[PDB]
This record gives sequence, C-alpha cells and structure tokens, in this order.
Amino acid sequence: ASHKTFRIKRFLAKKQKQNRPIPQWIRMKTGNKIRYNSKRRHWRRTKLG
Amino acid sequence: AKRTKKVGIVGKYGTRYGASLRKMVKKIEISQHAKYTCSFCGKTKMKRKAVGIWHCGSCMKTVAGGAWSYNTTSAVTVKSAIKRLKELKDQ
Amino acid sequence: GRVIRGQRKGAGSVFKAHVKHRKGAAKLRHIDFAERHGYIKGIVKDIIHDPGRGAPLAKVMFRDPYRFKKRTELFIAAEGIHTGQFIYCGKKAQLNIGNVLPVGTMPEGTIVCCLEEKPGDRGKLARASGNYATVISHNPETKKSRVKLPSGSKKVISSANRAVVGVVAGGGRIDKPILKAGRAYHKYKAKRNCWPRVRGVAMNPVEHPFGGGNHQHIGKPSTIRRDAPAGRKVGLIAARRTGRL
Amino acid sequence: VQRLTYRRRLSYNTASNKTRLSRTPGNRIVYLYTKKTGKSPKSACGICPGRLRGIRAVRPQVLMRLSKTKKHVSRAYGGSMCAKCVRDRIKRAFLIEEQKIVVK
RNA sequence: AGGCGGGCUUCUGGCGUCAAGCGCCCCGCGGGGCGCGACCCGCCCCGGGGACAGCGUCAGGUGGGGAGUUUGACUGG
RNA sequence: UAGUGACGCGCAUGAAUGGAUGAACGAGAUUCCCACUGUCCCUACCUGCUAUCUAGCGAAACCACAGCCAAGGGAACGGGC
RNA sequence: UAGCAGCCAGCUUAGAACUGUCGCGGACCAGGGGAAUCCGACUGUUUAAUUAAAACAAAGCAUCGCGAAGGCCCUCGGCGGGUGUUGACGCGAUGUGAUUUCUGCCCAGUGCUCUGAAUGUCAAAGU
RNA sequence: GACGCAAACGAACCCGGAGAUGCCGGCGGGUGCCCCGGGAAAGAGUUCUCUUUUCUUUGUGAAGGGCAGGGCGCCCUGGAACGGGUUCGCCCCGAGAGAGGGGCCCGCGCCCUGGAAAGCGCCGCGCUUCUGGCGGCGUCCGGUGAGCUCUCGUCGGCCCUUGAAAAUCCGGGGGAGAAGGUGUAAAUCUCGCGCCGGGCCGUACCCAUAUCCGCAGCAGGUCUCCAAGGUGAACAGCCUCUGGCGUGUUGGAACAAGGCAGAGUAAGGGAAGUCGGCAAGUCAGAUCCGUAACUUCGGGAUAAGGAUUGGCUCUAAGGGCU
RNA sequence: AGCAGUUGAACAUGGGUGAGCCGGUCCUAAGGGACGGGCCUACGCCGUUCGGAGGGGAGGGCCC
RNA sequence: UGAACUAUGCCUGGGCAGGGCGAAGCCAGGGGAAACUCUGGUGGAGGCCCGCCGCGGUCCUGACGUGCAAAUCGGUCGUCC
Ligand SMILES: [Mg+2]
Ligand SMILES: [Mg+2]
Ligand SMILES: [Mg+2]
Ligand SMILES: [Mg+2]
Ligand SMILES: [Mg+2]
Ligand SMILES: [Mg+2]
Ligand SMILES: [Mg+2]
Ligand SMILES: [Mg+2]
Ligand SMILES: [Mg+2]
Ligand SMILES: [Mg+2]
Ligand SMILES: [Mg+2]
Ligand SMILES: [Mg+2]
Ligand SMILES: [Mg+2]
Ligand SMILES: [Mg+2]
Ligand SMILES: [Mg+2]
Ligand SMILES: [Mg+2]
Ligand SMILES: [Mg+2]
Ligand SMILES: [Mg+2]
Ligand SMILES: [Mg+2]
Ligand SMILES: [Mg+2]
Ligand SMILES: [Mg+2]
Ligand SMILES: [Mg+2]
Ligand SMILES: [Mg+2]
Ligand SMILES: [Mg+2]
Ligand SMILES: [Mg+2]
Ligand SMILES: [Mg+2]
Ligand SMILES: [Mg+2]
Ligand SMILES: [Mg+2]
Ligand SMILES: [Mg+2]
Ligand SMILES: [Mg+2]
Ligand SMILES: [Mg+2]
Ligand SMILES: [Mg+2]
Ligand SMILES: [Mg+2]
Ligand SMILES: [Mg+2]
Ligand SMILES: [Mg+2]
Ligand SMILES: [Mg+2]
Ligand SMILES: [Mg+2]
Ligand SMILES: [Mg+2]
Ligand SMILES: [Mg+2]
Ligand SMILES: [Mg+2]
Ligand SMILES: [Mg+2]
Ligand SMILES: [Mg+2]
Ligand SMILES: [Mg+2]
Ligand SMILES: [Mg+2]
Ligand SMILES: [Mg+2]
Ligand SMILES: [Mg+2]
Ligand SMILES: [Mg+2]
Ligand SMILES: [Mg+2]
Ligand SMILES: [Mg+2]
Ligand SMILES: [Mg+2]
Ligand SMILES: [Mg+2]
Ligand SMILES: [Mg+2]
Ligand SMILES: [Mg+2]
Ligand SMILES: [Zn+2]
Ligand SMILES: [Zn+2]
Repeated sequence: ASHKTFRIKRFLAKKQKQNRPIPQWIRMKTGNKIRYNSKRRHWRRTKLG
Repeated sequence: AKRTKKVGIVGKYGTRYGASLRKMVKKIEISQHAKYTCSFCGKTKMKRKAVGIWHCGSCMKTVAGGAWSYNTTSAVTVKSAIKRLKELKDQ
Repeated sequence: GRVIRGQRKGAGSVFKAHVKHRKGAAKLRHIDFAERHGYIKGIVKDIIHDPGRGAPLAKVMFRDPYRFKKRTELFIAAEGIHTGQFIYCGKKAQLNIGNVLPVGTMPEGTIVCCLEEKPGDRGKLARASGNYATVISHNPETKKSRVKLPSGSKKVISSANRAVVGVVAGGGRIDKPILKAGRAYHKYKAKRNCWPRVRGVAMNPVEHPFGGGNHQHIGKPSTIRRDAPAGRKVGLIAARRTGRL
Repeated sequence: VQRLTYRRRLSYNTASNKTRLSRTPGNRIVYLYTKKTGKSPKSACGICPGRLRGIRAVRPQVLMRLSKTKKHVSRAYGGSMCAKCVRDRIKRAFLIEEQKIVVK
C-alpha cells in the first residue's frame, strides 16, 4: 500500500531491480546460451508476498 | 382523554408477552418512572437514574433506594428496627 | 466423545467475566487502629452504578490518619444512605444505617450487610442486592457470634467481623419479569458469556450425556452422584430429593 | 454543485476526522479540519451541574499557551470552585469553628 | 507488614501536610543540633486455624469422563 | 381414500418424557369459497438474444475394432456368429 | 378601542363552473380477499455448497448443588488457574417452554440421597 | 456582585478540571447546496413565428481585532394567589418567579488586517520554441423555505444495557522559601517584540464489471467520504446537467425448427390442467366513507365492501412587517 | 491481451513519490509478555500488578 | 503448522431513506353528590407495521449445469431501532 515499512520498501526495491531484462551484450558474450532471464515475474501472474 | 381502557403504560408492548405478565410490569413501570417528592427539598424531582439509584434534579442528592420504588417495604421496617435497637443499646 | 460445555468454562477463554467498565471491587476499609479502638469519619461522595451487579456502590471518602491525604473507599450502598451524609466505621460507631461496626458490639436481631467471614477479608457475606444477615446471638466466652445468612444457614463467625448496618439497595429487582429475550441478552452481556443455554437433550451424544435418540428423552436418571467424573456430572448433582415440593 | 473529497489518508468519519466547508479565495469550497470543541472547567464541589464562568473552553494542551488570567478568576478558589459554593464554604467553616468554642 | 502484649473526633456535602511550646547544647545580633512534646519494657508484623487441613507414597472402593479391543460358524441372500 | 364437526375397549392418547386451549404472529403443512387468469379445452401470433450461415479464433468428455435389421442358438435381451 | 392603513411573502387545503372519446395513482411506483384445521406463542437463530422447518433459542415456570478449607470446571505441574472487580435477589447444573386453565396414582425396579458402627462382607499398615 | 484588567513571586504535599463518554427523539442558531426575486452586468444559445427570452459566470484562507447571533439553575435590586412565566412537547418559582439593569461562554456568521497585487469572467494589442507576454473593465442588489445535508447548542426518552483507559495539560488549596531598603531588587503564565532549532520512516498509481482475492481483463467477493434538476412521501422507479463511457473476451448476412426472456397478447369457457392455483393473473397510490367473528382488550385492520382522481378557469380559508 | 489493432495494466529505453505543523513515531484498550517466586527430568511452562533489600529523578549546604 | 474463511467472546471505530398504527405524560371543553367519567388536540412509546441501502436466501424445484461462477444469475421473497 501507500503505508510501507522501510524493510518492506527495501524488499520491493530489490525485486524491482531483479526484474530487469538480461543485458544485450550478455547474449553475445555467452553465444546466445543465456537469451532470456528465467526469473522474470509479472505483477499480475506472480506475487512475491 | 383516556385512550386505553385497561393497558395504560404497557400498551407499548402490544399483544406480546401475555396478559398476566404485562399486568405485573405495569405496577412496576409506573413506580419506576414516577418522580417522587425529594425529602431534602420538597420538589417532586426524585426520578430513578439506575437500578437502585435515585437522583434529584434540584439539590443533586443521590439516594440509594429500591430497584423499582424509592424505598422498599423491607428497608422501612429495618430502619425503624435499628432505631429501636439503638435506643435500648444505650439505656 | 468431546468435552461438554461445562468443562470448557474452566479454561477461561470466552467465559471470563466482562469487567471492562466495572468501577472496582466493593469492599470495606482495611481494619486499622482507628477501627479497633474508636471510629473514623467518612463522607459519601457519589453513588455509582456498577455494570454487572444490581446493587449500587458508594464512594465514601475517608481521611488518612497517618498522612495528609484522603482515601476513597468503594462500599456497598446500603439502602437508605445518600450523598453528603457521614459514615462512621469502627468499634465505637453508633448503631445507624451505613456505619461499619463489629458484630460483637451489636444487639441481637440487627440487620447487617457486607458481612465478614473472617476478620480482615473486608466483607463477603450478604452483599447482593436486597439481601441481609441477622445477628442471632452472641457468646462472650468463646469470642464468637451466630448470624443468619440470607440462604437460611446459621453460621458461627467471630465477634470481630465488621458489617454495614441495613439492607442492600436495589431490593425487589427480581420482581419485575423480564419480557423479551433482548433484556436477558443485555443482562448477561455485562456479566459473562453464559446466557443461551442449549438443553442437553437437544444435542448429540458426543457433546452431552443426555443427547441423542430418535426422541428427546434423557434416557438415564438425571440425579447424578457427587463423585461423578467431570463430563458426566450434569443434571441434578447430588440431589437429596426431587418433585414439586 | 461540486462533490469535494477528503484531504488526508484517513477516509473514515471518526471523532478526529471532522471537517467543515470553507470558501477559498479561488472561489472553491474545500474541507477544513476543525479541532474538537473544548469544555469549561467544572466545580470541585461535585454538586453544581453548570460549568465555571470567566474561563476559556479549549483543549487541555491549549491551556499551556494561554495566560493565567484567561484560566481563573480573581476570587479565592477561582478556576476550581464556583462562587456559590465558595461563600457556603466560608459560612460553614466559620459556623463550625464557632460551635467548637461553645463546647469549651 | 502504622500503634500488638504486659503496668479526648456523632450538629452542618469546611479545615487538618514535615510542631507550636518548653528544656539543653554547639558556632558566626544572625545560625545549627538534641530531648520532651509523641510514656516504659519485650521474642516473634497483625489476625484466623493448628500438629488437624495439606504434601509425598502404597492400599481398597468408585470410575463409558476417557483409552484399547471384541461382538462364532453353518444357512436355497 | 381428501377437509371439517362429532363417536371412542384408544394395535400403540394423556398430564413440566408436560395435558387442554389460544388473541396476535408465520417465505411452516392442509381444505373449501369469491375474484382472477392460456393451468387447461386448443393452440396461434409478435419481439429481443441464440440456434442457422459467414470472416477471424477455436476447445473437451469420449473412443477394443466399430456402427442397417428379423429370428436362432449363446453367459438364458448381438453389432460382429 | 365589533381595530385600521401601507407593504411583503410563500406553500397547502376545501368547494364550484367549464371541458375531452366516462379518459384521468393514464408511463413509473404499487397489498388479491374471505371461512377453517394442524404446529410453534411472538421477534430472533440454524445444516457456507440439495433440508429456513413443527427444529434451536426465548421470556415464564420448576428442580438441583454450594457460606469460600465451598459448588462447578481447567492444568503434566505450583494447594497454580476460570466463574470471581463474584457472595444465595449470587454462581454453577438440568428439564419444561409465553399468557390462560390444570399438572392425577405408583418409591417395588434403576438412580440419587440420608441415617450407622448399634449386626454381616471387608485392603494396606499395625497387634 | 457575577467577574474584568497585557503582566501580577512561590516548594513539598493535597484536591479538582480537561483528556473522557451510550443510543434515540423534538427544536433552535450558522455554513454548504437547492430554490425565488433584480424586466441587474459579461459572454453564449434560439429567432420560420413568439420570446426585455434560455444557459453559463458573479470570490475570499489560517491567525488576530471588532460586532451580529445563540446559550447560561450566573450576579444585583426587588418581591409574587385574581398565581404568574413559558415550550412543538415540556418545564420554572418564597431553596425565590415575572420585570429592570448587568456578567460570562460559544461565535465555523458579518466587517477589517490578510486582500487583490492574487483567483475567475470578458475585451484589446504584441507574438509564433527569448515570443510560452503586456493592458482595459467587471467581480453587483435582495429575499426567504415544513427544502436537503453537515455542525454547534438545548430540552427530553430508554436500560435488571449506565455506555473505556493512559500519556499530556491546567486551576486551586497550601505559605516552606526567595527579594531590596528608597530606588531599586527578587519574580514575571511574553507580559510587546527579537534570536536559534525541529532529526528518522511512509508519500507515485489502481482501490474495481482489466492494477486486490478467487489459476484469468472471472456476471463472485472486498472497509469508507462527497453527492445536483424534474415527477413523487421518498436516498423508490423513469428522464436530464456536471463527470464518465461505447454496451463489457468479436464483426457481417439471415428471422427455420427448438430454447431463454420480454414477468408479450388472446376469441368463448374459467382450475374441467395438475400430487398441489406450480406458474402469472386480478388487487395496488392517495382522499372521503365504511369495517365483522374472535381477543390477552393491545389487536384483528390497508379487514371485508364502496366512491372519487385528468386538464382548465375561478372562489374561500390558513401569514409576516411598519 | 480467447476477432483485430496503427492500441494497452504487453515488450523495450528513460523518468517519477521532496513535510517541525499528513500519518507513523508518543499514550494504554482488549491482550501479549519480562522481573521475583514456583513448577518441569528437561527444551521450557505457569503467573501480571500482585511477589524481592524491586527506589540511582527532586531539594537544603552534606542532609532528605 | 494454521481463527487472511468460519464459530463465539473482548477492545476500539463506522452505518441503518421515506411513510403507517399510534402507548404513558400534558392542555382544554362537557357530565357528577362524590367516586370519577366522555370528546378533541397534544405528545412520540415499541426485540411495532409497509419499505430503500444494508443484511439474509423462500419459491420458480427458472437460468446455468465440460457455467460468469469447484454454488453463480434473474424475478419473487424474509428482515430492516
Ligand atoms: Mg490477482
Ligand atoms: Mg438433534
Ligand atoms: Mg439421550
Ligand atoms: Mg421436547
Ligand atoms: Mg422408554
Ligand atoms: Mg453520514
Ligand atoms: Mg468405548
Ligand atoms: Mg474397533
Ligand atoms: Mg455367516
Ligand atoms: Mg454343510
Ligand atoms: Mg377437492
Ligand atoms: Mg376429525
Ligand atoms: Mg396409552
Ligand atoms: Mg406414556
Ligand atoms: Mg406424549
Ligand atoms: Mg408480519
Ligand atoms: Mg415460517
Ligand atoms: Mg399461514
Ligand atoms: Mg420469521
Ligand atoms: Mg454392442
Ligand atoms: Mg381441535
Ligand atoms: Mg390438518
Ligand atoms: Mg417460530
Ligand atoms: Mg444448505
Ligand atoms: Mg425436570
Ligand atoms: Mg419445543
Ligand atoms: Mg406427574
Ligand atoms: Mg426407589
Ligand atoms: Mg473517546
Ligand atoms: Mg467514548
Ligand atoms: Mg439532539
Ligand atoms: Mg427573574
Ligand atoms: Mg497557587
Ligand atoms: Mg496519492
Ligand atoms: Mg472485462
Ligand atoms: Mg421461436
Ligand atoms: Mg414463453
Ligand atoms: Mg383467453
Ligand atoms: Mg385429471
Ligand atoms: Mg382436479
Ligand atoms: Mg405463485
Ligand atoms: Mg382475518
Ligand atoms: Mg488476439
Ligand atoms: Mg505506452
Ligand atoms: Mg513491462
Ligand atoms: Mg455504535
Ligand atoms: Mg398486520
Ligand atoms: Mg431489502
Ligand atoms: Mg439484496
Ligand atoms: Mg446463514
Ligand atoms: Mg437467489
Ligand atoms: Mg434449478
Ligand atoms: Mg445446457
Ligand atoms: Zn431535592
Ligand atoms: Zn458548586
């Protein structure tokens, strides 16, 4: 909600920075071995609790 | 003037609770809501505040009396009995 | 089976007393040198209604004899007292209504209330509304007295037990018949969670030893022995007799 | 006619979430949160039902910033006892102390 | 744990707070201290029970409140 | 064969395992009457959304092989002989 | 002086004439009624997802335990905890189920309870 | 005198007040909204005919000063029966009314400081990424209402229901103490003003026929605030303005059977249908009349059974102010 | 995103929440839960204003 | 290991149009020899009545029944100081 605690807001900040797409240069570095981040979550499909 | 022949104050209950029960609450709801003469001022403003509590709206005297009446018949005979036992206790 | 409703009342989860808005414990003043060799003067400040009982309480304000302070005592409002009067507690107190004098210095046939079982417990017997205890006889030899409790049982107590003269206020409260189940709802809503009593015959055999059966019969003698285990001791516990009487 | 809304997070009609309508210089009608009404002091006698006079009726902590003259009267028991019960305490104290001279 | 054992408040919905007084002593007309006032002595704070309640452990009775289990077979179903 | 009022040797009614009665009350069970109506005599017509057709999109239960009948025999009622 | 003059202000009620095709709460909103029987007095509650009832509750009535070293009950346990901030007009345990009118006979059986070491049966310990 | 003055020493200790009291009903004061009257001002709409017409806009914050208004078992004088005062209801008076003169409290209303410089409305000029700026005028005069809400008061009603604690703040009692010796000192509840400081955390958005839960953009579920015009008793139903939306996971062409729904309609008969008036049909608002058996005398009861109802033009009655 | 899409709560790249006086913070309500003590073979549990030599602020120059 | 659903209790908050019958109390006018009566008005009582939101879920044994939904939808219906 709008009323958050510092620990909850610090927990939502990390999950927001983990949900970023894989960098483009990582794909060429690994030779298309890691093409997409296998931990991408959607705010409608997956809930973090 | 008179709008109810028999019920009186218990007409608020309608046809519920029976006849004999509504007859017993009538004699009590009258004495419970009636305002009595204040023994300390003479004004008839001793109305019941709570169960066993009787308060005056003029001298602010609160008297601990009966539940539905000002003074129960048991307490009047006791007060006269204690006054008789006190006199014989001295002499 | 499971435990009966009577067994669950000893745990004290939802069957505890509802003592949120209660004004305190109604008890006499603790016995001190003033109440042993004389009397102490007290003024009745207010007569309040204690949520949960049918007898009012009086806030008598005494004067502390050892420090400059005024103690407030929450007595049982004897029927007849009023705000602004003086209450004298002690041995030398006169035989008036409201005073707290020991039973040893009262004539036979006195009407007392808030009587003490043992010297110091600050008033236990004859404390409900409209009830009283009569002093039957004394005994200066054994320093004991004989009083008649409102249950009709004559109890032999010490002659040093203090008591308030006069009957308790709120008498005749049980004379007005409750008409609605709502008035009984609010009656017990301030006391405890005990009002709706489901009969044992209306239950199943798992919850009560009277439940079950294609009819609502009890099926067993309702008169139960006293040494019966908790769970079976329902109905008429150790009934000496039954009938209309 | 405009339908105005609350101005704080509390969206319930509690005892502290009380508002009133005020017309702003911008020709608008917005809520204006008011403080709870105060009460004038009562007499220490516990008899007179009316409140005391000559004393402000504000909140408790508002009395910290008020001056002393705005919180009492120039009488003996001013600010804590009404005038009618003071003159009765003077007569009761004098007449009781006089009966205690007759006994000697 | 506020006066126990032994040789001063009843006319009123006031007031009561570390002692006035007296005696004695110590310092620089200004301070301080002690005793009486506020009796003396003592073994438990004051009351109510008291070797009885109660506790520990065996023994007998009671005990569907609760636990475990059982409630044969043949058979024109 | 229902309902109601009576009759009572009542398989097996009955007195706080409560008997009898009962104004008011009931989304409780039942009978008759007035009014009313497609419930029926006896069905017909109109309208909206579907079914239908079409562009796009597009499942599931189920499935030994499968799918025309009569009689016969048979595990005493076949689809197959 | 059986009060009048000036000015201002709304919203209702009653009666009458006329009039349209006897239509007018014109849409909308919006109780079918009566005579009886059975059960429960009533309001309330109930099987979330087949049973809303005649079942449960209920006020009233009646019985039963207990004066606190107590009645009822909880905890492995503290002589800890609940009723109890309580004290018989109270708390705990049951049956009946408002009011009206009544509530008969049976204590042999089962159960409860009282009497008692004044007589049988009768453990451990002790003799 | 109630009590008023810008301040107006004061400990321990004590006492009291505020914080801090339910639900319901009646009434009154004030705002907001709505409505009415200006043959008001500024734009817009309508004009085939009529319409001095229709629609929109016409403002003031907190804090302080002043004054209306409301409340008061607050004071003084005085004294009451031929009792009087008074409310919608009540209630009040020798424990002292009525009347006269005062005091205090609440003032969220009005005027002023703020404050018109700003905000809206209209008009003109300059300008097209400094341009995206400068000027003019206006912001007015009243009315009430069984109107609706909110709020502050006040009088009651109900309870075998009496409807919270604490932080914190204040007043009084108390007179222990401190202050200087002839002009000041002690002390000041800012007492007029000045000086410095106020850290940490949350703050976006959705809040539900697509941002929550139910596997989903699920006809379910999920706590509240604001809330207009007309008809009407209504926050009912139907229609409209502000605001929002494209008909709720799709378009097109047909109008067969059979379904779901519109609680569609119907000749004559009117429950003969069916386990059973299931289904839906009649009745329905309001006014004026008229209402039995039975009953616990409260009820039954909107019993049952009749009449009236539009539109238009009038008449009569019910007010306030000077 | 159950048709489509030039659209999106999709995908990608950037940006966005500023307080002495809004709320948390502060208070205790129900209630939770230490301390003393008791209990449990024990991990621990019972109990909550009662119970311990439980007082570490205020004043007079060392008193209380 | 769970009382984010539900059952009961406690603390602290919030909410419940518009109408109807109309009880005690009070005022006035009539009847009386007193006991006390009658009419109108006032007043606004109630686990009172019609009824919106709310809260419930009767009937159609309607719709739906590989549904919008692992319990929902429509009319009707109970209650609403
Ligand atoms: Mg989700
Ligand atoms: Mg059963
Ligand atoms: Mg049984
Ligand atoms: Mg039965
Ligand atoms: Mg049998
Ligand atoms: Mg509201
Ligand atoms: Mg078994
Ligand atoms: Mg088994
Ligand atoms: Mg066998
Ligand atoms: Mg064989
Ligand atoms: Mg027939
Ligand atoms: Mg028959
Ligand atoms: Mg028989
Ligand atoms: Mg029998
Ligand atoms: Mg029978
Ligand atoms: Mg009804
Ligand atoms: Mg029913
Ligand atoms: Mg019926
Ligand atoms: Mg019902
Ligand atoms: Mg086959
Ligand atoms: Mg019969
Ligand atoms: Mg029948
Ligand atoms: Mg019923
Ligand atoms: Mg069910
Ligand atoms: Mg019985
Ligand atoms: Mg029954
Ligand atoms: Mg019998
Ligand atoms: Mg027997
Ligand atoms: Mg509060
Ligand atoms: Mg409160
Ligand atoms: Mg009011
Ligand atoms: Mg006067
Ligand atoms: Mg002072
Ligand atoms: Mg926001
Ligand atoms: Mg959608
Ligand atoms: Mg068709
Ligand atoms: Mg059809
Ligand atoms: Mg027809
Ligand atoms: Mg037939
Ligand atoms: Mg037939
Ligand atoms: Mg039907
Ligand atoms: Mg009838
Ligand atoms: Mg698509
Ligand atoms: Mg985008
Ligand atoms: Mg994204
Ligand atoms: Mg409430
Ligand atoms: Mg009715
Ligand atoms: Mg409803
Ligand atoms: Mg509903
Ligand atoms: Mg339910
Ligand atoms: Mg439904
Ligand atoms: Mg169905
Ligand atoms: Mg189907
Ligand atoms: Zn009086
Ligand atoms: Zn006073």
